[PDB]
Amino acid sequence: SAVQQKLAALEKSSGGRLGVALIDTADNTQVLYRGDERFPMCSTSKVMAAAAVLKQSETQKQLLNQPVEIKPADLVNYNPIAEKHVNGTMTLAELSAAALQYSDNTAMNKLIAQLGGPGGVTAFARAIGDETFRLDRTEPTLNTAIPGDPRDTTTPRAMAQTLRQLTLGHALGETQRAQLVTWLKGNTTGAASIRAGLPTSWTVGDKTGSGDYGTTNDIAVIWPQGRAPLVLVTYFTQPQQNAESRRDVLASAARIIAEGL
Ligand SMILES: *[B@@]1([O])O[C][C]([C][O])O1
Repeated sequence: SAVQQKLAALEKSSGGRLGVALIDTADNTQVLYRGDERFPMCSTSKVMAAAAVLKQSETQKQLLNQPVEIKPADLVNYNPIAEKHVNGTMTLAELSAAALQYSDNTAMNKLIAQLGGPGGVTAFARAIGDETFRLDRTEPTLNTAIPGDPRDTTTPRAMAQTLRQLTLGHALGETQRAQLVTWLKGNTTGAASIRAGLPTSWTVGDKTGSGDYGTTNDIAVIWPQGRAPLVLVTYFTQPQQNAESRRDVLASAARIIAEGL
C-alpha cells in the first residue's frame, strides 16, 4: 500500500531500521512495517512494569500507597524524580508515575523489584497473552540495544496488541486501566516523537524509549476527536553504537500513518 511504500522510503532516508504497528480499533485493521521483527524496547518496557504492578493492586487494594525507600545506592543513570526523594520514600503509585511520565530508571528498578525481578515482568506479559515480550535485565543495562541481541526486545505487532489490551481492553481492572491511561496522557517526554506528527487536537498517551545504537522508540494510544482510538507503536534503531536519537523519524512515521486515514 501507499503507506507501506512511504514508510519504506522514510526508513531508507533515515539509515536505520524502522518498525511500526498501527491498530485502528474502528475496524480492528492493522498496518505493520517490520511488524514481526524484534526491536530493543528500552524504556517502552516501563509500561509493562507499571501495568504489572497495577494488576497486583487489583487484589492488594492499598498496594499503590505502599511507601518504598529511595536510597543513594538505588540511583542509576537517569533518575529525575527519584533523585528528589533520596533518603525518603515514594509510593508505588508515585514510582509508577515517575517511570512512565519521566522515564525514571530508578523507579523502573523499584517496579521490577516489586514484581520479583525481570521474570516477574515477563510473566505478566505472558499472563495477558503476550508471548513475545521479554524483559531480561534491569536498568540501565536493558538499554544496550545490541543488534541481534534478543534480550529486552519485543516486536511492534506484539507491543501494539498488548498496549491495546492494557489501555482500551480489559487486561486490567477498570480503576487500574483508567489510572494507566491517565499516566500515559500525562507523559512529559513525548513532545518530539509520535505527538509531533499528529494533529494538535488529538489526545495522545505515550511512552518513549531511547537507548544505545540510536534507538528511538515511542508507543502510543491516540484518541482522535470524533473517531475510534488508534494504537501506534514506532520503534527505530541504527547501526552505529553511538548514533544520535532520531525522534523526527517517529514523528514522520506517525504523520504518514495519520495521512492514510
Ligand atoms: B528510557 O529508554 O527512557 C530514558 C531512559 C534513559 O536510560 O531509558
